[PDB]
Amino acid sequence: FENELGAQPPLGFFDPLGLVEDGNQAKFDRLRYVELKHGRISMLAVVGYLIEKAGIRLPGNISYDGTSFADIPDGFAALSKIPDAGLFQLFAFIGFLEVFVMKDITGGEFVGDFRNGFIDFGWDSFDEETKLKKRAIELNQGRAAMMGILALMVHEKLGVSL
Amino acid sequence: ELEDGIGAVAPLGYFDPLGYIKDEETFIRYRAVERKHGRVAMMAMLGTFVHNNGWTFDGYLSPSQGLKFSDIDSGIGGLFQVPPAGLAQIILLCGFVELAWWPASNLSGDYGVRLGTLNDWEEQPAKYYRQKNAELNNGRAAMMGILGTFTHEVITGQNFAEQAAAGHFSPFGDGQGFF
Amino acid sequence: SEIELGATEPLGVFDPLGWLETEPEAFERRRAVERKHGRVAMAAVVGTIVHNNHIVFDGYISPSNNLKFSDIPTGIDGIFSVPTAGLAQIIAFLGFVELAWLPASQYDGDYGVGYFGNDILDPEEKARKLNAELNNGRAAMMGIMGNMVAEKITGQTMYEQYAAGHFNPFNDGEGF
Amino acid sequence: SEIELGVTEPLGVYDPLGWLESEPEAFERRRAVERKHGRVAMAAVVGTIVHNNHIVFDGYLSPSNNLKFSDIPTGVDGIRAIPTAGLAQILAFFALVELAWMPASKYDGDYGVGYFGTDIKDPEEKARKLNVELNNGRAAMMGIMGNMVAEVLTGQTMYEQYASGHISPFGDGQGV
Amino acid sequence: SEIELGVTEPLGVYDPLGWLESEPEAFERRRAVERKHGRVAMAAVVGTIVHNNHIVFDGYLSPSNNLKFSDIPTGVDGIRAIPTAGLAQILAFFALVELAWMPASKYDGDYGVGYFGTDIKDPEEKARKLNVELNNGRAAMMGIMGNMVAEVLTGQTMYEQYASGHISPFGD
Amino acid sequence: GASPSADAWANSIESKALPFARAPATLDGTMLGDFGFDPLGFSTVPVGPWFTGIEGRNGQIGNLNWYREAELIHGRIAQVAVVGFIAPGLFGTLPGNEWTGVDAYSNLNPLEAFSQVPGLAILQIFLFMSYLEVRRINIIKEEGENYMPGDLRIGQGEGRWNPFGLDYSPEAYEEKRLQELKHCRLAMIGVFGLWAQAQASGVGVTEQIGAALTTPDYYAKAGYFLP
Ligand code: CLA
Ligand code: CLA
Ligand SMILES: CCCCCCCCCCCCCCCC(=O)OC[C@H](CO[C@@H]1O[C@H](CS(=O)(=O)O)[C@@H](O)[C@H](O)[C@H]1O)OC(=O)CCCCCCCCCCCCCCC
Ligand SMILES: CC(=O)O[C@H]1CC(C)(C)C(=C=C/C(C)=C/C=C/C(C)=C/C=C/C=C(C)/C=C/C=C(\C)C(=O)C[C@@]23O[C@]2(C)C[C@@H](O)CC3(C)C)[C@](C)(O)C1
Ligand code: KC1
Ligand code: KC1
Ligand code: KC1
Repeated sequence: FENELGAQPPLGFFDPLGLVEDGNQAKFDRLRYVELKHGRISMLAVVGYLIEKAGIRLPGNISYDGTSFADIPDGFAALSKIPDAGLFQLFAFIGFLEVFVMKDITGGEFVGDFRNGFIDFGWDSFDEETKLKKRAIELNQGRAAMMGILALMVHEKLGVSL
Repeated sequence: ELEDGIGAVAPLGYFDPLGYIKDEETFIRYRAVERKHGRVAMMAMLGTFVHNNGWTFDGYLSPSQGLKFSDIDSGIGGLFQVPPAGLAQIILLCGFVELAWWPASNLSGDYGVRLGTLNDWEEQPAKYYRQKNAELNNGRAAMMGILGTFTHEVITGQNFAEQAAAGHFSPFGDGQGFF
Repeated sequence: SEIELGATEPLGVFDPLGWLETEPEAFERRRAVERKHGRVAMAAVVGTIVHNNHIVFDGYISPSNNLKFSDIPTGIDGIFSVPTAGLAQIIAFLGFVELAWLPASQYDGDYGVGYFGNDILDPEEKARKLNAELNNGRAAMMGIMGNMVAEKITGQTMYEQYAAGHFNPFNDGEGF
Repeated sequence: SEIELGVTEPLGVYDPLGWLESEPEAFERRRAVERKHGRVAMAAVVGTIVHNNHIVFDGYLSPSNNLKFSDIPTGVDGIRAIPTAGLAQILAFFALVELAWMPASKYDGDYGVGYFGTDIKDPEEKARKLNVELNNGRAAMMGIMGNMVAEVLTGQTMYEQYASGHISPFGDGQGV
Repeated sequence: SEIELGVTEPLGVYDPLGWLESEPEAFERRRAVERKHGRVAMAAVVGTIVHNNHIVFDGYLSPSNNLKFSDIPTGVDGIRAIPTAGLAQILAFFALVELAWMPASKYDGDYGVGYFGTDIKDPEEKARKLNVELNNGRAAMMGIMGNMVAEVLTGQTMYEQYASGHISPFGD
Repeated sequence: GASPSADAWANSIESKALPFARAPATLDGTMLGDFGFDPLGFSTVPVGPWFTGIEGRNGQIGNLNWYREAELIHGRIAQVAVVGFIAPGLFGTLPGNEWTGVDAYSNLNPLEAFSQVPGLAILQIFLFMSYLEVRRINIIKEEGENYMPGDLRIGQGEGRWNPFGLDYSPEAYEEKRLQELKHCRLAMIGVFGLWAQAQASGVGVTEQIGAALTTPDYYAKAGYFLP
C-alpha cells in the first residue's frame, strides 16, 4: 500500500498505527471507503458550519408553525430548535440516501465511485493522469475538512473564538 | 409398531426395563391400551387445567336440581357432583363412540382422523414419526399427571386450586401423613 | 448448504473481519451462535412489546412475597424483581429445554420441528425462510440491545418514555 | 539428605512408632508436615510473646465495628474477636501463599528464599541450620500447645497469668 | 541470559502481540525500559505508602515559599506543590545519575552496585532475584496506575479515601 | 420379537445388593461399584449423551458410562451439600452490609436461606457451577468415546490439573474411586434426609440434633447445691 491515493509528497504512506502491514486488500478498501465517507460529509460540514456562523439563512419560515430560519441558532443549538417533525425528515431522507441511492450499484472503477451510469459530469475527458490526482485532491480535501470540522465543535463547546 | 420404533423416543430408547415384551403380539395389545389411556388422560389433564382455573360456563348444568356450573368442585369430586341423569348422557355418548364411531376394539388406533396439510405424511415422513411419538409422549406424561392430580387431592384433602393457594407443595411439617 | 444463507441482497456475504476466509472451521458454531442469539432476541423483543403494553396475567407471581404480576416493572428491572426461588425455576426449566428438548450443542439448529411443523419442500423456499429467520434474528439483536441501552440512558422504560413523548434526543436534557 | 536432617545429639534417630522403615515412602511428606507445623508454631509462639507484651499497632482494626487493635484479646480468643470479613482477607491471602507462591505441596520447603536470602553452600553448616529449624520447630510446637492449654485451664491470658502471680498450677502443670 | 528473565509461573512466556519474534532486534532496549519502568514504579508505590502514612521530614521544604513538608498534599498533586526552583534541583541531580553515574544508555540495567552490594554467583539464585525485580516491578507499574486512577476518580487521596471507608466500588 | 431388555432378564445373574432378586445381565461385573442392584432394570435400557445433540441422543448397547456420569455428578454435589446443610449451623454464618441487608446470610434454616441471601450471591454461585460444566462439556467434546465418567481432568494421571501431586499407586487409585462412589451413594441419601428434615422441623440440623441431644428444661436437675 505504498503508491496509491493516500501516498503523498509531504508524507508518503504515513501509517503510524498497526493497520495495514499485510496484503489484505479487503481491509484497505473498507478503510479507504470510510475515509472518503467521513471526508465527503465533513467537507459539507465545514461549509455547513461557516454559513450559520456568518448568519446566512434560508428566506424564512421553516414551518407553518411560526418558526423562521433566523430563529434557529447556529452550531450545536440548531439541533434543539429545529422542529421535530422536520428533524425526522432529515434523518429519513439521509437514511433514504444511505440505504438506496448512494452506492456501488453497478460497479465503479474505484472505491467511492457512486456514478451508477445515472449521473456523470464528465469523467471521460481526463488524461488518466488527472483522474487519480483529482480524486487524490478530494481525499486530501476531505482529509483536512474532518480535522477542520472537529476543530469547530471542540471549540464551540469550549467557547474559543476561531 | 415395533419396527418403526414408535414409542421408543430418544431419552430412553426402547424403554421396556422390566422385560414385558416377550413377543410381537403382546406389544400390539399394550400399545393399543397405552395410546387409548394416553388419549383419555390428556383430556383429563386439560380438564383439571380448565376446572382449577375457575373457567366455567354461565348458567345451570341442571336447572331442575338448581345446580349451577359454578358450584361444581374443580377437584376429584366434581364429576359426581353432576346428576346421574346427566352423566348417563355422558356415558351413553362416549359409549357410542367406543363401539361405533371410534371402536376401541381397533387395536391400531387409526380412526381416519386426518387434518390434511398439518399432517402430509406422504411427503414428509419425519412429521409422521414426530406426531406419532408426541401422541404417546404427551399421553404418557398426562397419564402420570392425572395420577399426580388424583393422589395430591387424596393425601391433602385440597384440590389443585386450593393447595396452590396455600402453597402446600411439601409433605414435611404439615399435619398430614407421618412426615 | 449453510455457508451461503445469512447472505441476502443489499450486501451479499458480509464479513468485514474476514473470518470466513481466515477461520472456516469455526463458522458452523458461529452460525449456531448467530441463530441462537437471533431466536433469543426475537422472543426478547416481542416480550418488551407485550410487557410495555401492560398485558399481565392476573394475581400474584409470589403470594408469600406479596408480589403481583403487575408489580413487575416492564423494563430491565423486571426479570430481577422476580424472587430468587422464582428465577431458579425459570433457569432450571430453560436449561432443561436447552440441553434435552432443544439441545443447543446441535449446531444446525434443527430439532425435529419444522417451520410450523412442516419441512419446507422447496430447497430455496427453504433458504428464503432460513434467511428470514436470520435477518429477523439479526434485526432483533439490535432491537433488544437498542431497547436496553435506551432505557438505562433515558432512565425510563418504554412505556414511561413513550407516555412522556421523550423521543427527540436533541432538545431534551441529555448529553449533547 | 532429608532422612538425616531431624537427628541431633541426645536422641539421635528417634521414632517410637518405628515408621522410618515401616512406612519409608510416607516420610518425605511427613517431614514436610513436621517442618510446616514447626514453622507455623514458631511464628505462633513469637506472636503470643508479642501480643502479651502489649505491642499493638496504634489504630483501628475495623473502624466499622469500632474495634481498636488494643481491644483484641491477647490470648487464645484473639482471632475469635477478628470480624469475619477480616478472616476472609487472611484466608484469601494465604490461599495465594499456600497454593501458588510458596505451595505446601512442595514437600521440601525450599520455595525461593534461603536463610535470610542466603544459600548456605557449606553442606555441614546447611545441615546444622536445617537441624535448628526442625528443633526450634519441635520446641515451639510443644511451646504453643502448652501455652494454649495453660490459658484455657486458667481462664487468663499470658499477661494476666503473670499479673496475678499464677505461674503455679491450680490444675497440674508440666514444664521445663 | 536476558530472554528468560521475565519467564515465571503460570503465564510463562507472555506475548500477546508476539513481539518476541516480530522484533527479536529490539528486545534489549525493551527489556531495559521494562526494568527501568519497574524500578521507577517500585519506588513510587513505596512513595505513596510513606506519604499517606504522614511520614514527613519535620521542617520547611521551602522557607522562601513559607512551605513546610506537612503542607504538601500526599496524593497525585504533591509534585505540583514543590516550587520550580526546587524541582529544578532534582532534575539537575538526576541528570547526573541518568547520564553519568548510572547511565540509562546501559541497557543491561547492571551497574557497580549489586543486590545489596553483593554479586550473586549461583545462577538461578541470581535469575530468581532478577525475576523478582521484574515481577515486583511489573506489579508496581499496575499498582502506581491503580493508585493514581482511583485517586482522581474519587478526588480524595489514599489517606482520605481509607478514612472515609471508600474502598468498595459504590459509585463505579 | 422380544424386547432387548427382556433378554437381559432372561440371563439374569445372581445379585449381591438384592440377593433374592436375580440382577439382569447388563450388570457385567466389569464396572466399578456394581453390586447387582438394578431391580427396575435401568441398565438394560442404557442412555447416551443426549446433551451433545440429536446424534448423541441414542445410547450404545451395554454402555452405562452416562448413567455413571449422572451418578457421580449427583453424588459429588450431594457430598458437598451435606456440608452446606450443616456448616452454617455449626461454624456460624457470614455478616452482611446495609447493601445486602443485615441478617441476609444469617438464616440458619438452610432452605429459606436460599430466599434470604441476595440474588447476586446465588447468581455467582450458579455461574461458577456453570463454568465447570462448560469445562465438562469441552472434555466430553474432545474425548468422546474415550471419555471416562466423572473426569474433569483433576488429578493423578495424564494432562490433568494436579496442584497437590496426588500420585497414587495404580490400584490404590481404584480404591479411591470406590471410596468416592460409596460416599457418592451415601451422601445422596444423606442430603435427601437433610432437605426433608429442614422442611419438617423448620430449623437447621444442628438446631434439631442439638435440641434432641440436650436435656429438657423441665427435666434438668437443679444440681450441685451440696456445700
Ligand atoms: C396405559 C398403560 C400403559 C401401557 C399398557 C404401556 C405399554 C407400553 N409402554 Mg408405556 N408408559 C406409560 C403407560 C403405558 N405403557 C406411562 C404412564 C409412561 C410414563 C412413565 C410410559 C413410558 C414409556 C416409555 C418411555 C416407553 C414405554 C414403552 C411401552 C411399551 C413397552 C412394554 C412395557 O413396558 O409395558 C409396561 C407393562 C405393563 C403395562 C404391565 C404392568 C402393569 C403394572 C404392574 C401396573 C401397575 C402400575 C402402577 C399401579 C402405577 C404405575 C405408576 C407408578 C410408577 C407411579 C408398551 C407398549 C416403550 C415403547 O413404547 O417402545 C417402543 C418405551 O420406550 N412406556
Ligand atoms: C507435627 C507433627 C509431627 C510430624 C508429622 C513429625 C514427623 C517426624 N518426626 Mg517429629 N517431632 C514432633 C512433631 C512431628 N514430627 C514434635 C513436636 C517433637 C518434639 C517432641 C518431635 C521430636 C522428634 C525427634 C527427636 C525426631 C523426630 C523425627 C520425625 C520423623 C520420623 C518418622 C517417624 O517415624 O516419626 C513418627 C511419626 C510421627 C512423629 C507423626 C505421628 C503423629 C502422632 C501420631 C500424632 C499424635 C500426637 C499426640 C496427639 C500428641 C499429644 C501430646 C501433645 C499435644 C503435647 C518424622 C518426619 C525423627 C527424625 O526426624 O529422624 C529422621 C527424630 O529423630 N521428631
Ligand atoms: C368398559 C366401560 C368403561 C367405562 C369407563 C367409565 C369410567 C368413568 C370415570 C371413572 C374415573 C375414576 C373414578 C375414581 C373414583 C374417585 O374419583 O373418587 C371420588 C372421591 C371424591 O371425593 C370428593 O372429595 C371432596 C372433599 S374436598 O372438597 O376436596 O375436601 C369433595 O369436594 C367432593 O364432593 C367429593 O366427591 O375421591 C376419593 O374418594 C378418593 C378415592 C381414592 C381412590 C379410590 C380407589 C378406587 C378403588 C380401586 C382400587 C384398586 C382395585 C383393585 C383391588 C380390587
Ligand atoms: C407514552 C404512551 O402512553 O404511549 C403512547 C406512545 C405514542 C407513540 C405517542 C402513541 C402513538 C402514535 C403512533 C405510534 C401512530 C402510528 C400509526 C401507524 C403505524 C400508521 C400506519 C400507517 C400505514 C398506512 C395507512 C398504509 C398505506 C398503504 C397502502 C395504500 C399500500 O398500498 C401498501 C402496500 O402494502 C400493500 C398494501 C399493497 C402493495 O401492492 C403495495 C404496497 C406494498 C405499497 C400512543 C398511541 O399515543 C401511545
Ligand atoms: C412442577 C410444578 C410446579 C409447582 C408445584 C410450582 C410451585 C410454585 N412456583 Mg413454580 N414454576 C414451574 C413449576 C412449578 N411451580 C414451572 C414449570 C415454571 C416455568 C419455568 C415455574 C416458574 C415460576 C416462577 C417465576 C415463580 C414460580 C413460583 C412458584 C411458587 C408460588 C408460591 C409462592 O411463591 O408463595 C410455588 C411453590 C414463584 C416463586 O417461587 O416465588 C418465591 C415464582 O416467582 N414458578
Ligand atoms: C548540595 C547541597 C544543597 C544545598 C545547599 C541546597 C539548598 C537548597 N535547596 Mg536543594 N536539593 C539538593 C541539594 C542542595 N540543596 C539535592 C541533592 C536535592 C535532591 C536532588 C535537592 C532537592 C530540593 C527540593 C525539592 C527543594 C530544594 C530546596 C533548596 C533551598 C531551600 C531554601 C529555600 O527554599 O528558602 C536551598 C537553596 C527547596 C527550594 O529550592 O525552594 C525554592 C526545594 O523545594 N532542594
Ligand atoms: C340431544 C339433545 C339434548 C337434549 C334435549 C338434552 C336435555 C337435557 N340435558 Mg343434555 N346432553 C346432551 C344432549 C341433550 N341434552 C349431550 C350431547 C351431552 C354430552 C354427552 C349432554 C350432557 C348432559 C349433562 C352432564 C347434563 C345434561 C342435562 C340435560 C337436562 C337439563 C334439564 C334438567 O336438569 O333435567 C335436559 C333434559 C342435565 C341433567 O340431565 O340434569 C338432571 C345434566 O346435568 N346433559
